[PDB]
Amino acid sequence: LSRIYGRPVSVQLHVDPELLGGLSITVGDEVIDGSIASRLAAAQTGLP
Amino acid sequence: RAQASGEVAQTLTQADQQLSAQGDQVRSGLESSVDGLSAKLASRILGVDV
Amino acid sequence: TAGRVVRITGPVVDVEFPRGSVPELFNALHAEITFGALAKTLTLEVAQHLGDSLVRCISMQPTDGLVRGVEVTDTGASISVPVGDGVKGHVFNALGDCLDDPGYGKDFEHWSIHRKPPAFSDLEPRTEMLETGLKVVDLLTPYVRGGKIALFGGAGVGKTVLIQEMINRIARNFGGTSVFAGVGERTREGNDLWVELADANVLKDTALVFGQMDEPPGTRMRVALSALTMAEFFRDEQGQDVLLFIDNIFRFTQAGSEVSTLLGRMPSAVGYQPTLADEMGELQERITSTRGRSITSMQAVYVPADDYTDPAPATTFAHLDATTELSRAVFSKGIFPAVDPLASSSTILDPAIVGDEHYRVAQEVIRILQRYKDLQDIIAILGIDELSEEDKQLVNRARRIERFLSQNMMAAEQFTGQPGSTVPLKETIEAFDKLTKGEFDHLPEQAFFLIGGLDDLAKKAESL
Amino acid sequence: TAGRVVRITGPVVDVEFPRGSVPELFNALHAEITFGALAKTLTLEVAQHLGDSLVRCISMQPTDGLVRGVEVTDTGASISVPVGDGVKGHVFNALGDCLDDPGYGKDFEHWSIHRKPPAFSDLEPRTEMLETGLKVVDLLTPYVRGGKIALFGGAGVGKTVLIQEMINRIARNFGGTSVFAGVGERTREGNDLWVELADANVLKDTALVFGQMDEPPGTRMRVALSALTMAEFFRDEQGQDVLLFIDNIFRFTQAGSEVSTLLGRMPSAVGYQPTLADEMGELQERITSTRGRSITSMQAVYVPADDYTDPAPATTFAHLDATTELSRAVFSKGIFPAVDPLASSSTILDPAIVGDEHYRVAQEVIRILQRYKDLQDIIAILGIDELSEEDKQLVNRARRIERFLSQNMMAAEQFTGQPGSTVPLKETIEAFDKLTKGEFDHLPEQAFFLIGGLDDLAKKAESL
Amino acid sequence: QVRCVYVAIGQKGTTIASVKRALEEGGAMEYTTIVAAPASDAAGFKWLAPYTGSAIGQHWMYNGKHVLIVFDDLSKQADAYRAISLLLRRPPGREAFPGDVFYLHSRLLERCAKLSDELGGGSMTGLPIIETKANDISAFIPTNVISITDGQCFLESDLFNQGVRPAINVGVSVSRVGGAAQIKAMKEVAGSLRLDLSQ
Amino acid sequence: AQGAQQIQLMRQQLIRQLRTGLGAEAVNKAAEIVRAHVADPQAQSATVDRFLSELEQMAPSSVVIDLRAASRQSLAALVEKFDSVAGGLDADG
Amino acid sequence: TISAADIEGAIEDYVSSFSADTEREEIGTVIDAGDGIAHVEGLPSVMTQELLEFPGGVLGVALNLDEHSVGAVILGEFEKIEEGQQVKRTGEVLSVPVGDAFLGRVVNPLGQPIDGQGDIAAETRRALELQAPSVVQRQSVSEPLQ
Ligand SMILES: Nc1ncnc2c1ncn2[C@@H]1O[C@H](COP(=O)(O)OP(=O)(O)OP(=O)(O)O)[C@@H](O)[C@H]1O
Ligand SMILES: Nc1ncnc2c1ncn2[C@@H]1O[C@H](COP(=O)(O)OP(=O)(O)OP(=O)(O)O)[C@@H](O)[C@H]1O
Ligand SMILES: [Mg+2]
Ligand SMILES: [Mg+2]
Repeated sequence: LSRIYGRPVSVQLHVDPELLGGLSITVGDEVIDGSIASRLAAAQTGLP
Repeated sequence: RAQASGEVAQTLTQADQQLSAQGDQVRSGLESSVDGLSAKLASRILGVDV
Repeated sequence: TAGRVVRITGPVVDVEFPRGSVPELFNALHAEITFGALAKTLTLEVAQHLGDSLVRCISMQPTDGLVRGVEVTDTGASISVPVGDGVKGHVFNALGDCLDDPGYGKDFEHWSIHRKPPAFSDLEPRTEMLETGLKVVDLLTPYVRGGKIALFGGAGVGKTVLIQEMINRIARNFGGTSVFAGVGERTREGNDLWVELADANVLKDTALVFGQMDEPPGTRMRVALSALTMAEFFRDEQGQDVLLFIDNIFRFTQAGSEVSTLLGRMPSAVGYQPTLADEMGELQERITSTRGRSITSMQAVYVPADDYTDPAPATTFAHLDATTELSRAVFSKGIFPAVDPLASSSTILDPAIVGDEHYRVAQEVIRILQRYKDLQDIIAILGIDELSEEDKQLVNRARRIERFLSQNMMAAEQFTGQPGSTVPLKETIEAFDKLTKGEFDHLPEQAFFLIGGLDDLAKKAESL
Repeated sequence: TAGRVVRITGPVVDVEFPRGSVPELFNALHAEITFGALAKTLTLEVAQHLGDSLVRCISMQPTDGLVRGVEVTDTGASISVPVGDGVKGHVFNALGDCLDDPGYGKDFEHWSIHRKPPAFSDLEPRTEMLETGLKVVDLLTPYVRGGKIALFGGAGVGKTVLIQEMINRIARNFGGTSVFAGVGERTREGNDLWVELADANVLKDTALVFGQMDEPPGTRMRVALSALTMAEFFRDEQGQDVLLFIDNIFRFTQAGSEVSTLLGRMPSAVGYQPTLADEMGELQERITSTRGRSITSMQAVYVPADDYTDPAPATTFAHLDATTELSRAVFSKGIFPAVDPLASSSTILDPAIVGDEHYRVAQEVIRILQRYKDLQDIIAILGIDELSEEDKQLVNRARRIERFLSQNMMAAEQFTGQPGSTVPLKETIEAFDKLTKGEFDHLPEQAFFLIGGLDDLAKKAESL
Repeated sequence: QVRCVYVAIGQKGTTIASVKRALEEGGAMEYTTIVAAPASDAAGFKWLAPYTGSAIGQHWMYNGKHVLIVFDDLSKQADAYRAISLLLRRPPGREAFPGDVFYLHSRLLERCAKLSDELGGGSMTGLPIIETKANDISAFIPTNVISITDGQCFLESDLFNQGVRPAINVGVSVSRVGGAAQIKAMKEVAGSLRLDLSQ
Repeated sequence: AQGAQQIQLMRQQLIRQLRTGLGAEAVNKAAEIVRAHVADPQAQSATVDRFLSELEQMAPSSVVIDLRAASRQSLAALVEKFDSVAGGLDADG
Repeated sequence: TISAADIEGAIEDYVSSFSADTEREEIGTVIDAGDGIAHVEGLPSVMTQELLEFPGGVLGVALNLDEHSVGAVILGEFEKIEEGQQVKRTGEVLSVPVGDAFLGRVVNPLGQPIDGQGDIAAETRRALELQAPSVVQRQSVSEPLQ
């Protein structure tokens, strides 16, 4: 996080049992997510 | 024209069982490699080999 | 999951909810009134979100006696009504509770009243012509099976008489399951219809449910949907052709305007809803005949203040195929079937579907009536003295024919005390051709009042 | 220093500036828009101050593809357009960019669009008898050099053909410079006009500018101002007679009404923007001939639904002295000029400076037409047989006069194969005197329609 | 070769089905298409359909192919736009219509034109349809639409009942383009017939 | 030719059945394989490592700016005055 | 038959081609909604008349821009929207696909067939709003239309 953003970044962690794994980060308006549920939903929604 | 419509309906009532005849073997052979498709899907969804 | 009421005004009520859970749109909520004399529960319906975990809602019952802080519970589901084969033969209320035998039901299937119109590939055009004993109907605008029928008119011009006459004809000549509904009716008409149906020994196969004048507008907006829901249940599962009757659809639209004024939405032209086209379109398209399911409907529509420019019938014009109209002037003339021939229109009428003789006779009758209407302005002041004989002949012919369009239906049995009559279409067309030929011009005018057939015409004429 | 954008909706944009940075009213402002497919340079002009360095304005281009946070820069000046002698024979937009050559016209000196009205101390009325070849204008409403003459009528009356014929007939016999400006008109008409002027050698002698309807209303506020700026630059400096021709003036009034509605100003009763008469007076005064310079202005005014109770045509008339209007009933009769003689009037028709021969010509024709309008409906309904001998002869005379007034125009060549014709003034006076004294009552009805001259009348009489 | 595109707005699906059936019986479906926006849908589709049809036409327009465009109705679009604007808390106008509506119509009707020979021989024509009540023209919507068109035809029910099946009123109908479009033989054979009928 | 059109229509119906079956098997087998096979405790750590590597390899991005104008200026001036005035602040002061 | 085998092979090719990737984009929240309209908070990189997505698969268009709110209209189904959703900008002005395969078929305004069968081979997509040709690019009209 310090590499991508020059400013120091604090951490506030929230436990999410709904997700099957991965990790999600939000530094404000932007967001990054790697989630099994999200990826499988994306895979199935584009099957046809 | 009514005769032609009737013969067209006869061809339709032949095709309406022809597709079922083909679909019987279609559904018989659909699951030939379904496990392989699932394995490829898992490999892609996880990013590594299964 | 406990709600609290914060602000109330009129039939519209606000509610607040915990941040964790907020109900989704179109969900029923239960309340209570703690007053002794006015003890009653209320069913509320979600309308819209206003942020801060606030929800606006509409009451299904009169809202008097409510106090703030009353707990509100949610069932997490839309409004549902009972469906089953044994439903017919009973009268129902807006909420679905049986009226004649309280507590009846609650064990049949239960379905929601909000759905989606059928897809595009399942629809199909229909052209089956449907006949009736009336002559003015099948002469100008024949009715088509599986389409829509419209009876436009003003106030107190005998729409209900025509409706009950048609239902009598259809019940007597044909069977099949039937559903009747209605909004904006008087209880006396309800009692009269119930008694008549009990006498007819056909009320067992007719589903009945209707609101009245003195109800909150929410019921006046939901009863039509409930009736349409049960009709759709009969059409889909049973695979049977269904008869449907609805009455005074206009009131429905009116109700919406009222509630809009309470929500705070911006008003539109002539003080109507900001949006009205979409609801009318979705309600109209919900009635649709499938290939394996033919459904015939007939709706009576009101016209306010005897003006045709208002948007209420203007939008309805676009959703209709067979339409008949009434006028005040024709009723004032004296003939009771006050149907305007120059204004009525239909879409089934075409030489490819109808015989050439019918088309030609109809065109000639329309031309004669239009010419008489055109000369009505000039004849109004001078009269017939200045007018030439070449037009006097057509004047006499037009007067005779427009008097011949009258008829004595059975529906007047309790007013004039005389039996009605029915006429086959072939006799009607041959008689009208004879009359247009001018053979009957020597006969007196007053012989053509309230007559059934040409044989009765001749008998009455010779009787004087 | 620069500001930012805070609110975006429709064309109206409001921006924010720091301390000591607010510009005065009516300054050009540049905004930059970036996109893969839509790259432009928004030009805006200041409209009003909202306080706290928040200023609201409109835009000269559609606001598609905009994003908040984009800086806005100020040039510290009002709108300016290049002028000069090389401007002749070129096409320009509202901003002044040369359409024919994108890079042309970027070196001439520039003048501010806004100006000041001329002093009242240098005003003198202009009197002169300028004559054309057409009978109706020659006899009914003679034109005056240096004054204002306007056209009136509803939709599709044929005034564009009239203005085209007028410019074709006059520009050939003229040594001065002409400037044409189109506030609102279809692209096809402008392209056809450009092609037609290219077909002749007079195109080099004139200047062209116009704006289309597809542009936002902001561009429809300044085209007339740009034309007036060019006209005043030519007139004040060159000291030569100039021609300023305006297609319409209703369009910019419309666009002002809509922009004012968007600005949040309270509308008036009819819906027009308030202080519209102020804008009318500000615009109309710019066209003025001083003691040393002469300028002629041609304009046609569109009326909505041919309703003369609308305050806009009434307030636009007050700036006019010699006027000619058009009617739809006479067009429906079959006459192409379609000029109503009863209501059309001038300000130079009098025995003081013109012979009284014309005076009693006009009085005879006008009284004849007035009594003919009085007896029209009587001859229509009662019948010609009941009229008196004097009335019958007068009605025949009025029919002769009404039929004789029509005349072909060369601009109708593309519509009708018959070529047009031109007739001088004295012969028309003699012919009308002959007609109105009652010697040509023996000619047939068709012999007086679409007649070139008296000899043409004789030839067509010999043709029947 | 002429390619035509038909656009329908806010009509019962049965009407579109009947039109498609009649056209299929005609057998032209090898070179046509239909854009459907049934009245049961939301306001967005009704508001947007003509633009989609116009873009589809423009794509073939730039290629040099002649294209024909027909709009089923236009008042429905104005109604949908008015409803949207009133929902979005915008200020109203003359009988509750937004002011800028006229501009919209211009942006829809200015696209049709004929390209110069440099870019090809493509052409494009449109036949917008307007519905009126009690043959009234005083309502400003027909007035606004009229002023941005090159010619119009008036139809009345009285002539329909009289016996004239086309029921077009020659007294008011007019075309500004004139006879330059029609063939020279037509111009030689027929001339000033509208006048003669008028007298 | 229209009959051939309906022939292609029934081919499309077969395609629809194919899509439904493929979707059913795909969702079922994917859900079971992700809730049964990869549910091993070490898989969480492996996924975290891969996610960290992915976030490492991505190109750097630019970030800035971390309510009225007059209010903001007044707040800034007050903050500056506080900073210039709190020099002698004591533990109890 | 072998046609269904090839369809399954293409389905597997899609399976052997799916690769979802993380990307950088901004989000927003629905403050309120109703009657087919909705409001969005934040999301400062929006564009006038730009398309945006919704969690349920429906699409929205930004009409007006307030300094701290964005009003948008729902195109399709709107009864599956509640406060607290997530929105994503597409960073592209509304556009429609076009192709010659559209002949002889019926489509919704967006461009998805509703009554036809199969799909459409669209070579390009073009923006809905463009600029009309200028006077210099036009020419007179002479051909007849019978
Ligand atoms: N054929 C007829 N025979 C006898 N009376 C008739 C006939 N047609 C109409 N009427 C009279 O006209 C009136 C119609 O009354 P009715 O209650 O049916 O009116 P409506 O128009 O259906 O009602 P609403 O006020 O709800 O529109 C009654 O007075 C009835 O007697
Ligand atoms: N002398 C004439 N002979 C034949 N046709 C004529 C003549 N004068 C005008 N017309 C006809 O009148 C129309 C000319 O339209 P024009 O542009 O002049 O009308 P307008 O009154 O300016 O209306 P708008 O602004 O609504 O277009 C054409 O249809 C043309 O054929
Ligand atoms: Mg009644
Ligand atoms: Mg004109």
